[PDB]
Amino acid sequence: YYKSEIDKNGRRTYSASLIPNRGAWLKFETDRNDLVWVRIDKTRKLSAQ
DNA sequence: TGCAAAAAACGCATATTCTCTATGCAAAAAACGCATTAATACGAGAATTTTGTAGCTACTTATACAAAATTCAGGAAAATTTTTCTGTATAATGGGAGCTGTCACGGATGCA
Repeated sequence: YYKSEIDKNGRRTYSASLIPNRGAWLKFETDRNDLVWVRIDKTRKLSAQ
């Protein structure tokens, strides 16, 4: 699932997330700009392929 | 249902008399004295005699040297267990495991 998600000013954000009954988390997001990256068991890479 | 009143009983005249209060008799206890005998205790004699005191004597022990006949503490082997070290030869070629929902604060850096 997926964070609605909000900010320091108001203008808001979007971000996504995935986790089964057991395993990693597929997590997604929005740098203001209909962008993405993919973060999983890393929390170290604004990486989006 | 008021008594006046009669006869027999129930009350003022003595015999009887009979429990009754009253002294001399008498018989055996008792206790006192004549007293007698025996026994409870004083007198003398010399006999046992135990206790109290001295010296001798036998037992008991105070003490001075020490290796008795026995105990023990190390010392140095084994005895067996155990410990540390060294060694055994086909190929084998990048590691899993949660962190992802806390709120707020204080610097400390990075990033244009």
